[PDB]
Amino acid sequence: MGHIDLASPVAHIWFLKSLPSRIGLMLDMTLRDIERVLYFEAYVVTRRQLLTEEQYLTARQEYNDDFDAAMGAEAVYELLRTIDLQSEMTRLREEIASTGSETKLKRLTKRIKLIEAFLESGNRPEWMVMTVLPVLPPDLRPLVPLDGGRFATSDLNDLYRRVINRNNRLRRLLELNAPDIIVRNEKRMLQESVDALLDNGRRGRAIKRPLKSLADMIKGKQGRFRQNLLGKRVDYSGRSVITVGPYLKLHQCGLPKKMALELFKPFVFAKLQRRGLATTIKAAKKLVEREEAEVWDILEEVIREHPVLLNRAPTLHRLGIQAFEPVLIEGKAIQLHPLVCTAFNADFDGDQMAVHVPLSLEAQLEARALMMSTNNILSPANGEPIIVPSQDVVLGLYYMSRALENKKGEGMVFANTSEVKRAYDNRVVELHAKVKVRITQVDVDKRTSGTSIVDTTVGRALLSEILPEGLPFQLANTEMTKKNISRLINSSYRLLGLKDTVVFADKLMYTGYAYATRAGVSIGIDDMLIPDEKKGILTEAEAEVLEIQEQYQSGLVTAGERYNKVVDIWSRTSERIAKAMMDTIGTEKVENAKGETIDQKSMNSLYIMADSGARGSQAQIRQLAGMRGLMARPDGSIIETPIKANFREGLNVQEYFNSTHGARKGLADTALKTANSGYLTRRLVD
Amino acid sequence: SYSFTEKKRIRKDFGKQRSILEVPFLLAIQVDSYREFLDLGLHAALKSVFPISSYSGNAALEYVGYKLGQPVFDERECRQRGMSYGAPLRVTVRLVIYDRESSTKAIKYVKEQEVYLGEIPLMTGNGTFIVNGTERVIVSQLHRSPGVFFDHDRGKTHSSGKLLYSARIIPYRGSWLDFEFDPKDALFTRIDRRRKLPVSILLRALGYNNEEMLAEFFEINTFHIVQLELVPERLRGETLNFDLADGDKVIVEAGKRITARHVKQLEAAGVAALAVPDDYLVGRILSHDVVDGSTGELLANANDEISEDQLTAFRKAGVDAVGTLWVNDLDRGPYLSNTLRIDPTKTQLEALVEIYRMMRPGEPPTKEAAQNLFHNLFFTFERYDLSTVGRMKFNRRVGRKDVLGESVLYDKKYFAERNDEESKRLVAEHTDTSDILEVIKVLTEIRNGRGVVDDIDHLGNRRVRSVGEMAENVFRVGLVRVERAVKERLSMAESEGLTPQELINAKPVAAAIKEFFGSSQLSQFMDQNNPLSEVTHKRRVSALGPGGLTRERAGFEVRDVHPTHYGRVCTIETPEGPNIGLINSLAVFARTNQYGFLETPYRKVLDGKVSDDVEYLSAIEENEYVIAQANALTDAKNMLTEQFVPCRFQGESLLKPPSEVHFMDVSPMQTVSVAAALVPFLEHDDANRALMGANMQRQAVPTLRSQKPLVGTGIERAVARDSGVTVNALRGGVIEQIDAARIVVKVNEAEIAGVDIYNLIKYTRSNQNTCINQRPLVNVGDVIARGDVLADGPSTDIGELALGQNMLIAFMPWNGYNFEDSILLSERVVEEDRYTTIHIEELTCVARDTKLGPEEISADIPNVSEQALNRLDESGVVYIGAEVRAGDIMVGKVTPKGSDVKDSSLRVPPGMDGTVIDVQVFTRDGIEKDKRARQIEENEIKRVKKDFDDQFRILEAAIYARLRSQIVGKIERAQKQIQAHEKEFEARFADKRGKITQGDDLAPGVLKMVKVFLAVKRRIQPGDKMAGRHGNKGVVSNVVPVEDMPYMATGESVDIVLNPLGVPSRMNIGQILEVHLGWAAKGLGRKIQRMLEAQAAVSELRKFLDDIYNHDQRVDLSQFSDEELLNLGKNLIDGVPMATPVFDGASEAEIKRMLELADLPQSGQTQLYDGRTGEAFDRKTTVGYMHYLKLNHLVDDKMHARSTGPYSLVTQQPLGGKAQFGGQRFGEMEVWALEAYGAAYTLQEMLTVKSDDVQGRNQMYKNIVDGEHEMVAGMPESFNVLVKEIRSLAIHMELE
DNA sequence: GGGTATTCGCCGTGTACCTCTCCTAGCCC
DNA sequence: GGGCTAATGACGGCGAATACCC
RNA sequence: AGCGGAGAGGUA
Ligand SMILES: [Mg+2]
Repeated sequence: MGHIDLASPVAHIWFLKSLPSRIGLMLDMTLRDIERVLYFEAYVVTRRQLLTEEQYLTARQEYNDDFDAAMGAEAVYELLRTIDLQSEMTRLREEIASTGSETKLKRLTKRIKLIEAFLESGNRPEWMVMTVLPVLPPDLRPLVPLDGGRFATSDLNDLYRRVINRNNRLRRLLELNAPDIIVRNEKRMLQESVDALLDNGRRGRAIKRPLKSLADMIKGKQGRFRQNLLGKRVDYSGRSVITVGPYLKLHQCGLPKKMALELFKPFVFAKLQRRGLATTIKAAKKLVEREEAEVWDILEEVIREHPVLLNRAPTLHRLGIQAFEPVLIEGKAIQLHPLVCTAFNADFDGDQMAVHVPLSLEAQLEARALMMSTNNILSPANGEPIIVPSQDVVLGLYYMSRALENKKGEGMVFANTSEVKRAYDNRVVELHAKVKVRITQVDVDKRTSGTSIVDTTVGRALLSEILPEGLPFQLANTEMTKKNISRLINSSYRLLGLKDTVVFADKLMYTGYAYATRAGVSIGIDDMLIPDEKKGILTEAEAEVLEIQEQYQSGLVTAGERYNKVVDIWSRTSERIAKAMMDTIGTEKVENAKGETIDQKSMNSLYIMADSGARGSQAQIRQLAGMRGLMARPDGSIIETPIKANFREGLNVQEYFNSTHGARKGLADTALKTANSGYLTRRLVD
Repeated sequence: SYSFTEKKRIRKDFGKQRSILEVPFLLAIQVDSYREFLDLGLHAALKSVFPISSYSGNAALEYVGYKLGQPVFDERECRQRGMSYGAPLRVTVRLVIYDRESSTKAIKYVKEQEVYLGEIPLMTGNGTFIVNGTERVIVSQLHRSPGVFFDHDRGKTHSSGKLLYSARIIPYRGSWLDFEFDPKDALFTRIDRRRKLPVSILLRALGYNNEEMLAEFFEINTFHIVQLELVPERLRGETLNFDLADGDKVIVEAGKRITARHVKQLEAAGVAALAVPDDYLVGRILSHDVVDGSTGELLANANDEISEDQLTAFRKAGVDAVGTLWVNDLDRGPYLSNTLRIDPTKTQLEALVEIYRMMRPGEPPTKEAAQNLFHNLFFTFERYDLSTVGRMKFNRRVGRKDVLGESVLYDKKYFAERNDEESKRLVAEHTDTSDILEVIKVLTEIRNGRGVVDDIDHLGNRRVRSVGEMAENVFRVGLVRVERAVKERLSMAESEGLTPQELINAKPVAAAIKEFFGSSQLSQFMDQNNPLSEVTHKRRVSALGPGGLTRERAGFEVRDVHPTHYGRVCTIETPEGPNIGLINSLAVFARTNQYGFLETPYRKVLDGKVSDDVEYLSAIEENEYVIAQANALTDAKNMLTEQFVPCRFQGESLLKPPSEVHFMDVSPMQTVSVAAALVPFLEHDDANRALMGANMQRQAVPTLRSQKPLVGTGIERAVARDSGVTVNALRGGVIEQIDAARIVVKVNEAEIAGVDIYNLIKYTRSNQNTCINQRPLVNVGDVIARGDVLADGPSTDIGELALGQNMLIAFMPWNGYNFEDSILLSERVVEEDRYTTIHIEELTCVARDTKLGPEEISADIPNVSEQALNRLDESGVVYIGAEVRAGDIMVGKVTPKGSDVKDSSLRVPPGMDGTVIDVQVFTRDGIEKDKRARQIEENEIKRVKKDFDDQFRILEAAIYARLRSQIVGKIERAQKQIQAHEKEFEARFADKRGKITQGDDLAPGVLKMVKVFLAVKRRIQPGDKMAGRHGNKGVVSNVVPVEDMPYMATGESVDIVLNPLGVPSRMNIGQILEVHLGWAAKGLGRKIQRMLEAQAAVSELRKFLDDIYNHDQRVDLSQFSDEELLNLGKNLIDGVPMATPVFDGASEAEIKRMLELADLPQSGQTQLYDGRTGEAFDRKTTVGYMHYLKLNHLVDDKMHARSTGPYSLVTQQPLGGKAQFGGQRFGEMEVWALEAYGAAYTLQEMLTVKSDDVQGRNQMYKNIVDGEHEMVAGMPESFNVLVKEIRSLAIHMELE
């Protein structure tokens, strides 16, 4: 690099404008006094005091050129040079032995620690001010040309040219023996220019946009520490659009053919060099871009057990980066396992993820031994496993593992699971019927086989063929809900092992898919039912609130207590409507058993998706069947009028405008919560 | 109706409510503001700055008028030339010269002959500005209105319960003025967010003493020294005192306070002056100075407490005039005395010196300069310029009776001493208003007088300024700059020795208007992919800009919706993500008022019935009247039978009897915008899913053959008409000739000699690389009317809007493919040319001159085989209509380096193929053209001669028919008009030849520039994002053959299989009802096609149309003709369209009746057999027709990969982006996710040897290609750059 | 003397991607 | 047109600096 | 011929 010879000294702004000001602790002065002194507005004699020009002339008229006083960088340079810190340490030690005030004690220990650090480091106190200022190397900043033979502007080059111009003007004015006022003005201008070069925007913000400096392109968002040190752009990467694929195992993922050709291109070159079909890399590259048939054979042969890395770009926890063994598929979309996307939290509405290719000899083992998807089964937060069946699997598993009152093919005794599978496919028995089957299950203490009898359904007997032998049938005889299948996955992972749990989670998704494609559930305008007494309860509440409004307008009850009792009886009416809707949805279906009618759980489209999980709560069913209650206001209050209509019935502009207030506030809260969660995650990491 | 464009297709509208006002013009506000911009607008900005008074030369000049010239270039030629669609602006000024050392008289009245300055971009088409060949639009800004509004901070200073209040006088464009309180009970001001200063400094700068300031606010109590006069209604509700008896009758004893009945008994007693004890007035404060009558010494000054020595001095002096301040505990606060006791400045000159020191920091003050600086801050017209809406808000908030007034602020004491000409005018109309003192008094009434506080959240405090006001502001800035330049240029001038055109310069005003229109925060690059996006981008208000808030700061209050937004600002069309709430949208019936506020129409409601009258109300006018909502049932044509109609008073929905209502809404489509009203059944779906659907419907792609939506709205005939994408007939008549790109219409004799001719636009490039085209629909010999359509544009139908295609929908989980918002397709969607659009990509290739030599486009290109030289012509340009592949050579170009040239030919981007449709060559003047440019020029002059003599023959035939219709009886005007039209056509042909043969505009430094247009047909593939109208966005999954798809009992195969798991999750139900209504429409269409397939009579078809059109909106099928009904039945072979309004929609009974009218089941859901196995299902599914749309988020512009790419110069790192081979950025959290696993070997290899190392990036490649495995670890180059940057800061850092 | 009481100033505010335009400028021949 | 020639619509938290009643 | 910085829009 290079340097600039300055005729006048100039002090650094990092040791002056900072809040623990080191010069103010060294010279035992304040910040405003040294600010007025260093910018040529006062005088320092050489004990230390603020002194203006009239005091200077009245002292020079009586001192007869015997009391010298300098102003600017020379005075603070002489004050930093002529001090002896070895005697000053003992003097401030006597000062801390004498003075006992608490803030004076804090300032004394701060000054003693600073002097101790300065004498231990060996640095001179005169090195705060500087005479020779170095510059950056010319390769560190480019002069990027534009279209038409132009040149783009820079930020540090203009400040450097301003510093060199002011230094040359000051040198010419010092050589030509200028009067003192213009020399002081040029020294002040050079001080402001150097202080703007070192940290722009801290003193005067020298420009309609303030350009960056040496302290702005390191500290901040666009600094070097957070752009080119921690996270750098790497090669052997690329994004795509995710697409769900059910015909692949959880230890493998899909990959486009052109992406696999562009990512593993040096491995293709090495394989073509080893096989001898191409002499040079240029002929091999021309054979690759000419797109023959042997190139795809080489590409299919070179990546068989070579793992890659997958990573969604918004990541939250440690399971955002996993490893898969890719296979070559068609199209331009990466195929992914459906059970992996629970950990990624990746919806399929056009989300992108960037891949990474480990190419060293140790990175493949590091990605296989501790980053494969068959090893990241449990979450780092709690002990529950992340392999939970999603919205499509648990619906078929809940439709398969329930029972009704009277169906065809019930009452008969079966032999084993194979007899059930042989009698189900030819449609001689129903999917769910109260039958008595015989199953064999081993006992672990150690393997101890045992044969007993049990009474269950046909679907739960068909589910007994894919579970491992370590699980008893009593953990699966209950209807497969969300928490029940989570407990079943945890019990399969606890006392059995890993690989059998992996293949059990592999077969469970295929069974759920093959039964969900046979069920054919659909929600329509006929399945969503309304309560019969809803209009009567609404008219009763309307008569009650009309009587309350008449008693309020007649002059008995104040407006606040009337509003409180109105929203109280409307919340009671909403709770009664929700209870009536749950009663008319859950106990809707009726059946007969040997002639006599019996009640049972209904098999409606909305009730199955509500009770099986992986959907909204009972509030989402209340908003679709009965009244949605009372909506809120952004300032904190509750609206007096209710919404006496569900989403099935029509809505007017008033309740829609009332619901918009609660709709937009949730979006704003999720945006602010995402920003604060990112900031809290960064602080908790650091 | 029964027009020509409406007799071809009639949609059945399910609208039970009446319509009092039709849907107005959509983009009328921008074109109205630009028409009003060209005395308000531009003329006020001219007249406010052009009076110039010279100092020494005494040379003044005044303008007399302005005139806009003719645009020399049409916009169709301006889109290809690359210049701006502008017009010359010539100002006609007059220059006078006053004779020095004499009377006020002019010497010569010399006037400049239309001196040219600036160039304004003319608004053409539908509101799109063209600056560099790209259509740019200027959205409207939503900022705070100028005026005075008050606010209070909650828990800001000292966490006290006493909320401090603040004031702010907002001007139009000038200096601000604030008034805030303090927890130390002292008012403080600040000017332009500077350091604070007490209020007594500004009042002393106004010219007010203390004895006239403190005496006008509070009342005075006269003391006689010490008995004082009993002020009535003063001690009531105040601090208690000792016993006071009026005539030895003490009604109130000691220790008690005067109540209301005690005050009444005291006022009914005839009070007088009572003997006040001496221990009461010691706590008061004197009002003014008290001096001796004989001596005259200042023993007691003003704003001082009355102690015992001052009391004895006043008793010795005998001064009976002792006034005190009426200071209570809560009703009266002594804030002015607390501000006066702090500042020690007593004179006006020291106050002006302190003002000049607080304004100019570090500068020596001057007594002659502070008076000049204080005059050009708040009391001048050239620097403050408070507009009329600010004066209206001032008079509305303060409480003045008159609305109009003076623009500049007026003071009583400041303008009384001035003897200027403008100062004598303001003091004659005003009556010492003292607006600053009135602001201080209103703030005092806010603090202690219990006033009201208004928050900045209404539409009465926010104004909407359009393109005209911002253009007038930037032209005012440029005019002030050119006025200063003209003042410096003509400070000393002669009579006629110099020209007036050399005084003013067009360069700063042209640079200012170019910087405003080219690159600013309000010039948004529009998206011309759809007519709906084109009409919703111009009708959009925003709060971001130079005069508003930014999206980076916190906006948690301004992102929430206010009850003022009902009817003026749409609450649905709001983009989610970073700025959710800051980018709003205008309503359907909303418009801009005369001041800038938003006004919405309402209906005048009489106390008995509702009248058919409209009246636009603003936001500050709806708080007084009780406006009724849409829940008003009607029995008669105008009647209210409800005892309690729901209405709103101040945004709170309450119940009121119908004898007190004043206003009612005009239409249920008042709340939503034009982009949210087209979604069918908006009342059933949730608000967030409707907000997602309104943005999913904004970025569609027009397909090849667009089909109409079966479930529409009925307001789609205006959103496609007001966008201007389709041509409309100005005068109806007979279509003489028609072609694929030209429509000739003959104007009839009613609305008439020259007939009109239209030129339809062919396949050109839009702003988002989308192909647009206009295809006609009428035939020859047709009789059209004024306002009908002739050609449908991209994604356009016969007069309704059509975005995509209708496909079959079956809600069923199909083998786990529809997993999480995933979409399954069929083979018959791909093979029937349904979702294959056309994208047009532009490629350029310039040829400049370097220091060695200029580059040519010759065909002798080295290292090029004959496989690519066959497509090139002799000139080096590829042939028109030639199929090009990925990586071929289209424009040959060589660069000399030094026989030995370097290849710099334009290459095709990979993965893109298609034909070359248009080749445009831009040559420089003075350079000889090649064979391709000569062929383009001869084809252009042949085509323009063809259209010229075709129009001449058409006009000659029209004139010959017009004279032949008149010479049949028993003349010169026809042949005179024919000769005039021939001369006009000859002049137009000469101008076209001179504009074609001239050298076009290029960049300074280039020689030749060619542009090649490509056309690629984008197919549908797995990985493509596709959404619906009800708000269900997702990606496609697979392309299944048609034999493996579910099928009904008839034989129809379902094309699209959805996921039924999203209905309870997203809580929307309107999509299933849309599916059922589309199924009913397809059933009626199939029944109509089955009835029309056989030779049946028209009477049964007319009875069927009368049964399906107007059930239990009344239209007659026997009105048009007998064959028009057959044409309408033939046009409805795919399904009769349904029109459902936004809030007055159809119930389930009408849709059930429509399902039962055809051969369809009642419940709308049937069973279907599987296609994989052939067996039946267990539960019946919903089958229907849902309208879909293809999004612009393609898969070709998303996926990419790279291994070796370019590196930078600062840090040895790869670039970023899909262009220029940029690798994907490894995030900061990805390194933490890697380090949570441990695995240091895959973290060191993915950080150092992959990208950052200058030696490891070659060594790892060499080890991979060769076969060995030996890596070298080292420090990256970025750490070396960081330590070399730290070493340049005089800080030693060495790697020890 | 002395021990806090406002008061001024410094510090900061998620990740990743896609597309478009516009930049140093100005001034008397 | 030309060629060298030089704003005021952010908000919360924490540490030093006079400074004011005691 | 590779490399730069601002302004606006959109998906997650
Ligand atoms: Mg997503």
